[PDB]
Amino acid sequence: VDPIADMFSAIKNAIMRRDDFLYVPSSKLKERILDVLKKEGFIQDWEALKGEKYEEEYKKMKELAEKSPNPKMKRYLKQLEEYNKGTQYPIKIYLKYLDPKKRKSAITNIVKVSKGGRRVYAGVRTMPYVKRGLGIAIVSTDAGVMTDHEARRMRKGGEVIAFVW
Repeated sequence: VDPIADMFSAIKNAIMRRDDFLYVPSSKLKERILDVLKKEGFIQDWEALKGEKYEEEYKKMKELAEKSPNPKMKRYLKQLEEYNKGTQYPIKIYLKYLDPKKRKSAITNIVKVSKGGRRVYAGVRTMPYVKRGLGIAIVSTDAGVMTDHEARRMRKGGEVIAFVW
């Protein structure tokens, strides 16, 4: 059960469906990761669906779920509930494509590196490049979650969460 890994999967599938967005369960790590992805231009944006914002959303998809009921729309309702159980809230992720028809995703791939048992930490001197430095590693440092480029600039090491390109 690796939540960060399961988010990468969802993201990828939604992309392959040519979807505009998708929801994922809240997490503070996930949020710092999405913030890297947004900052680097790999996603368009992401929203925390809390307070008044969560209400708004549920109504909308509810409305839409209700007219011309095509499959794969009630799911969002479904999803929108289990993600707000407890102290936790749903994240709405807005996907970025380059072309109007959404055939060219900003994300070519996104893959978990560090995992259970098979941890991957990089030191100051051994901070990896991704795709010749055209992609990114997302790394958890003692100064926050950031790119390999930034970790290097900050002369820091950390756990390598993911490669993205």
